[PDB]
Amino acid sequence: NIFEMLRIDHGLRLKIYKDTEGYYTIGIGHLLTKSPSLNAAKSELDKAIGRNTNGVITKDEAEKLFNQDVDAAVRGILRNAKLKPVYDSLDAVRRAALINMVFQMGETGVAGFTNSLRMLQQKRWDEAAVNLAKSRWYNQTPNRAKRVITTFRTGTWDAYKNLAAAMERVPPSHRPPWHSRVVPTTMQQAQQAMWDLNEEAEKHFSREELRGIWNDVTELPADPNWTVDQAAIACAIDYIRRTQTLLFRHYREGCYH
Amino acid sequence: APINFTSRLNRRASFPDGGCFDRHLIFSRFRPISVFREANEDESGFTCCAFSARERFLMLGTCTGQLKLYNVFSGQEEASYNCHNSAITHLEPSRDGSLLLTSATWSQPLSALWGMKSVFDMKHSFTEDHYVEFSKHSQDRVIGTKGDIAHIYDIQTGNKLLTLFNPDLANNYKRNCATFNPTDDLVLNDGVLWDVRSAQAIHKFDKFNMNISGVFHPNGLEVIINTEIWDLRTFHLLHTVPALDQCRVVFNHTGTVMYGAMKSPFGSSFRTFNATDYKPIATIDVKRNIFDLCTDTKDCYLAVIENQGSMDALNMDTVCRLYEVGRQRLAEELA
Amino acid sequence: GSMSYNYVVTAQKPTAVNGCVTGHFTSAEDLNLLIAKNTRLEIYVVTAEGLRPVKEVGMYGKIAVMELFRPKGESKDLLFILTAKYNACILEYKQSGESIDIITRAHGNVQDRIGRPSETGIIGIIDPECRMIGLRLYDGLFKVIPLDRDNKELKAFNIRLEELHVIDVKFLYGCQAPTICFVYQDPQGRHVKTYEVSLREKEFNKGPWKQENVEAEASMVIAVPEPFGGAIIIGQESITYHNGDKYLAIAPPIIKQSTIVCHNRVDPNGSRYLLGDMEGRLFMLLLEKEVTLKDLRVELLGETSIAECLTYLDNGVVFVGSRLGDSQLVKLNVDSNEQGSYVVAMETFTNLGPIVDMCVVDLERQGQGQLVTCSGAFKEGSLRIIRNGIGIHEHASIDLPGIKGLWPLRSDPNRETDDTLVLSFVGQTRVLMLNGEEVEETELMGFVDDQQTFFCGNVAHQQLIQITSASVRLVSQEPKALVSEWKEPQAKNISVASCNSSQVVVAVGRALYYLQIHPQELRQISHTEMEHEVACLDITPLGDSNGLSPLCAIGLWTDISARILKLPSFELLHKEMLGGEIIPRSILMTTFESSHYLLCALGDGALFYFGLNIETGLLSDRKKVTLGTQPTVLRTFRSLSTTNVFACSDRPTVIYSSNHKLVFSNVNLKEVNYMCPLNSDGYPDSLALANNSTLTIGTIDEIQKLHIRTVPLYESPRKICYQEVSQCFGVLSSRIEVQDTSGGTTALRPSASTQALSSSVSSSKLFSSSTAPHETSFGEEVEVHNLLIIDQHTFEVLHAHQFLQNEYALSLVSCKLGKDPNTYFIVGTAMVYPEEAEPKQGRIVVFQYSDGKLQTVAEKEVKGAVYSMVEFNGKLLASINSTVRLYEWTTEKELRTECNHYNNIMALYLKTKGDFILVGDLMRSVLLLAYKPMEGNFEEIARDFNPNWMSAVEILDDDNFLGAENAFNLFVCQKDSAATTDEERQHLQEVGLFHLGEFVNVFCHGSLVMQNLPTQGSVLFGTVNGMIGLVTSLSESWYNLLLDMQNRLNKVIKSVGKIEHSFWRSFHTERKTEPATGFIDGDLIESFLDISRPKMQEVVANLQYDEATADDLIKVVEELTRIH
Ligand SMILES: [Zn+2]
Repeated sequence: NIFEMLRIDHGLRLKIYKDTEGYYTIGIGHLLTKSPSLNAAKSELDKAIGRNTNGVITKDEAEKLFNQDVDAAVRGILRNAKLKPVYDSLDAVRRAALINMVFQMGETGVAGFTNSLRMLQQKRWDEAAVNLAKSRWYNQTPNRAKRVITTFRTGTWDAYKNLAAAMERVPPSHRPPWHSRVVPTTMQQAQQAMWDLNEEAEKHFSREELRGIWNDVTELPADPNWTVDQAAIACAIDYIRRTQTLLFRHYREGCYH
Repeated sequence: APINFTSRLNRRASFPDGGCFDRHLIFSRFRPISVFREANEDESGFTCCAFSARERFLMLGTCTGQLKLYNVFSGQEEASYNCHNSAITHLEPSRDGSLLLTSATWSQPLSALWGMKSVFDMKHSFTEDHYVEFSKHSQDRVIGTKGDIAHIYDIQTGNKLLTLFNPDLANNYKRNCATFNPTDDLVLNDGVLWDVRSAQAIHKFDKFNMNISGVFHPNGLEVIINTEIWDLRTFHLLHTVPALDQCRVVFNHTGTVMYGAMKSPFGSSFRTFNATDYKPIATIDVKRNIFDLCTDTKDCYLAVIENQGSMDALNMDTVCRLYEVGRQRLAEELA
Repeated sequence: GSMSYNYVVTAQKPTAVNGCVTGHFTSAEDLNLLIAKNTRLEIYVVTAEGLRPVKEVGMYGKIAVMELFRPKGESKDLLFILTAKYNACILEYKQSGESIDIITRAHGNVQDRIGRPSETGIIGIIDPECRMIGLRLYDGLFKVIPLDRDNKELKAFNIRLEELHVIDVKFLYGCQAPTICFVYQDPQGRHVKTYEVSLREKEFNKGPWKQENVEAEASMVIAVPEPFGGAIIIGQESITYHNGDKYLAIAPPIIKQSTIVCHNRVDPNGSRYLLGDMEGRLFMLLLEKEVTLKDLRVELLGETSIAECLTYLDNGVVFVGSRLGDSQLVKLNVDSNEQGSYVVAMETFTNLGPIVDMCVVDLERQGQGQLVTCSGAFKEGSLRIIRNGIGIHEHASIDLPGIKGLWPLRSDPNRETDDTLVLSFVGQTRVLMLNGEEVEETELMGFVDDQQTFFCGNVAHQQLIQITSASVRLVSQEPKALVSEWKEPQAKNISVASCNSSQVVVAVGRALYYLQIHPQELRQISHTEMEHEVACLDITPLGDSNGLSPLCAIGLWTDISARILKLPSFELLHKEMLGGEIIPRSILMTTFESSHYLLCALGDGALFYFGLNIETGLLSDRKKVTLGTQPTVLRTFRSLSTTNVFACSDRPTVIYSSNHKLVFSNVNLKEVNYMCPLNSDGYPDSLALANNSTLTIGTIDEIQKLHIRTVPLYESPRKICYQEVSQCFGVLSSRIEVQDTSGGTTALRPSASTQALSSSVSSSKLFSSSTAPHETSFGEEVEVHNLLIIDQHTFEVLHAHQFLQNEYALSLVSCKLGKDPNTYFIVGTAMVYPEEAEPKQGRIVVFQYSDGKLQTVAEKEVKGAVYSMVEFNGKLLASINSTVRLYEWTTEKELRTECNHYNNIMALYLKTKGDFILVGDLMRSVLLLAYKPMEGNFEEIARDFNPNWMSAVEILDDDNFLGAENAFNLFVCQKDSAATTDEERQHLQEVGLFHLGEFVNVFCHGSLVMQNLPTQGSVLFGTVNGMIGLVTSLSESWYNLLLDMQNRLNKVIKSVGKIEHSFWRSFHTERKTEPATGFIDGDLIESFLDISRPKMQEVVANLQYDEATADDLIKVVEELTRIH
């Protein structure tokens, strides 16, 4: 039931839609075309599926489309140096879980789990499950991963049976802002943001007041680990937090400027 | 209507107001259960709180324009979004869970509307509307406020459907916020009742206050301006309540309880009131400065955004603290 | 997503009366009484007889308004009903000859999507002109439905009502225009105001008379008819009259004692009114006229049941509609009795509501539970014993001991009725004549008395037989002489006998003789020797109506065989080897609903029954049931054209058929040994039974029903539990007393706790130092709470234990704890002070009732009200205000706490299964705990965070939890132990929703059907209206089948008022409204058996399961009815 597996892991949509890159898609993640023309997409679907559809198909249509994608994906595995060994090593149910992975992170990304796949071949299932959880693949999409991993481990579809309605989900995070505390940034960028914020800040407070915040911020202890650049960028970010906080409280109190 | 709960419970089983007494007991009790701190910050910068549409997540705006969503059950951060270039000052998701309204402090756009299905992106911006809010009955339109002016837009076209302002009747209220009545037929702006279809000003209420614009009671029968409760039909003054002075007033989902939250210029407490007769239920004193609060639709949790430390100190560390409604700590508990 | 599969059916319809109205609804000529019982509407014709039942219908809604009206141009009344869910309809009663149907004349839903429902609830009034219907549904609004005949959808229109808190409202009589008159409340006081209702402008105009300032507690307005007009206004201390500028006030002291709550016009002149108050007193309100109103006068008439509503019918007969007690038909007399009462009860109508608590007990027999309920409210409070079975109407009883046999015998050929009866005693025989009603000894000569009679009766050719231990004796009638006589050749003893009109088969040891009855002759036809000794015989002629049977049923010794032999050859046609090694004692051939069976009861209570083919003798479809221990005697009787088999044993049973499935129904008697039918001139369609001491004669009912025995208490029962080991019940009760000038309290009437055989009062000093609260005042009421010890047989109050002053008894358990072998009554209490918001004090008190005395074993002071207690693995689990606490019973016999749980608003309800604990909350619906025994504390497994105001809870199984809440809905929660995260694992998902329309106070596992040898589990439940329901589980296979059946039934069944069944059963609160899921409406499924077979065919079309015909599903639904 690899179709049903991916109906729950990836989702099924019956009307044409756009994926996260803006490309036109149908069924279970079946890319129709990268063209921006919906009519170019509606004709690729109209040739793929037998009839004229106007961009709407029924589940039986989508599975026919899905199985060819699976057919196309196994041909990619069957022609891979790092994946053909272990694809032949598994029964139907457990290879449908490796097809699940190449659908997610590309067949080249799956090829990364070198020692994870070595254990699978050797049919060492429990040990492969534990090393598979130590990947960002697991830590980013833990729901999907631990249900595919239970398929690798036991050769059943049990992680897919009688499930409950999915808990409320929320869109993926944006790319972190420049002042994110683990993604690095530059000093001009930090310096410009202070300059920008100060346009607004100087309308409400004196420069002596704003210097007091700069002083207050730079007189706190820093990482003995930090470079002088990293320490200065840290002072700018704290300054911006403090000042934006003071602006927020000022407007709440009432700004007559 | 026996005063003692145990007498009311017995009478219910055999001889069925008592709901008012039940609310006085329930909505006088708040025990804190969780604190949410901004990840990777020694001093949290939360400014705004609201619950997810299915309230699985607590939505927390930050002083730098970010919107950070936390799993309520686990406290772990689930997602972060970049919304504005200044502190988030207001949040309002749609009931269906598809859209979200935000409001900033000084950056432009002040307010915006965001999608929440698969990609968190801007749908439309309301460049100079400092406050923004959905229509009540059908969440099809957006009402924003620019000073004394009210703007109404459509949540799909984005275009300004109409503009409500009358310089002759206006009160120039400090904290003016335009809003719909529960039927979307009326709009109150700056203390002036408007008829939406005719775009005509129905009535101007008298100004006994400088800041507060006013809200519609969810019962469709009253209009609450600061400390003054006006009959929506006759325009007569029904009650005067000094406790509501200058308080942001929220209603619970069923509209039977009214929250209100306020040297240092901010407040340390929030009050609850029986929504049906405005008698005060309790005054819950947090020891900290408060900047926002919100309830869920289940009357289970109350999220309050509290400044850590001394009140007059005004430290930067501002967290969000969850309370469980109707729940208290006993002496035997604290061991 | 997940889903549950539950099914819920009504065991007892609601019995409380929510409203009653009078008028001319079935025809213009006769007088109807209409009763509303929450969901059912009962129509009666008023007679000198009492009430003639005419038609009972049900609705997909709770009847909130019910008022008759006559539009001009209509020949008889129409009925307006408004549903609690705001379904509105107008109804007409049409009798198409033999068939009766209530047709929906107009219908619609009048709901404002923004509305604050009023304090005093829905009010519905109709003006004297029948020109409008007025609804007060919400505050500040007055809905109006114009009544001109175009308005087939009940299109309404609201009028903005300035006054926002209206107490009561009525349309006035004798007004220029339609005018409402209402009491309303504002900060100045409460007042009476009038408005005119402009129907053509759709607004209010200034009313006829000004407003006045009425009593603080004025609560009902009465519209006085012409010529007087105006309004009477009832309060707690005054009754006032108001008109143009006329006004009068009386304040009789008599009415201050209790609040008047309902009223009724006696005469159309409006000169007299009935008033009922909350302690049951019935008053006459008389308006004195001169002509104009001179004065008002109240006169006490007597006492009725606490009346929810009153209606004077005719000739001084008053219907008292009660919901706290039994409804009544009552007569007002011109003359008072000894006591000075004019009120004499004529007829009592059973009301089980409110069911405050209940329990199931196997008192009399084993395997068939009875319900024992705490019912009624104050002076109406009672225990109700609910038993399933068939009841006999005793009409005679003679103490003639030691009967071995009994037969109805006709004496005179010229008459058609049994007017003699013969009895067998060990060794000899007597005959009695049955003239009139009372019997006296005779003997018809030709009958012996020195030997034991084995049979006698009417045989062919106008003559009578009697078979004894040593003779078959045949006796002609008109001369009445011994006319023929048979005897075994060597004169041995006749062991077994059997006979019918034309045939005799008798056994002597292993021999059988077949003899025919011809004029003046016993012709021996054939003889045989059976393999083994003969135990029992039957030659009942079945089927193709001959009177002469080709078959002989026989049961034998030493091989437990039932054999069907062919007469006269005695050919073996069938040999069924039965189980065991005890003899068959009674074998019988009968026909149930045109289908032949062979019945054969063995000694050890067991009874097989086969399908018998009366042409080939085949025995098929062997089935076995057990009917006691004393060996069973089978004996046949017919009712109208049906036939039944009465099975005499230590547990008497009646066997009949219902849709071709046999019923085995308990008989409400002690132990019947021998039985016969008897249609005498003085006992038509009756029976005759012999209980080993007495011989009783009476009438039996057709089908089995629920039978209710009432134990009055004259107090409020609150909780009940059963102690098997001391063969008594524990019952918590309270009575109301009033403070007097002595400083103490006085009861209003004797009652269970004041008239116990023995009694005690609490010695506890446990709340001495604690604060002295607000003192009580003279004339004010207080509650005195009592533990009652009630004997399981006599239901006498053996002992009454009075609790402390101001102490409420809240919860009760009977159990043993720890290593202690004693069984205790454990009581949870609260110190309830009326000014205090919540009890902060309480007790858990361990009693034991041993050797007729109650002792206090132990005591524990707690810090709040003990709402619930459960025996939990030899430990005491209790809820004290918001904490759940587990107690251990030490070897010193004191309670010592093991662990606490604190995540509650108010922990009201507790149930347990294994180590799991279900907690029900005031507002935050339900919560699952587990006792972790290797840590000795609680683990919180999962919660439901939705705001369901719980009223009762129940564990259906380890994963499924049943809830009832204050909006009359049911729901089911599931845990998912097999969930991949702790967030999932710790959330109970609501997977079942259903609007019951009742308010549930108690669940408990049990069944009122005997169960020996389609449906899993049995949870009974009791409601405020006295309705008793049943919840059970289904497989997904069955749920899908019956869910399909339901939607098909809904297209075919017409609903009164045209209410959609899915709208009625939709889960509905002021927070959300959702369609039902996971619940089969068993009442809808069962109504399948009542539709016409055309309708039945239309439902079954296009349907398959393990096609599907109409007959397949009659077998399904009939099987379903047997769970209750
Ligand atoms: Zn400023």
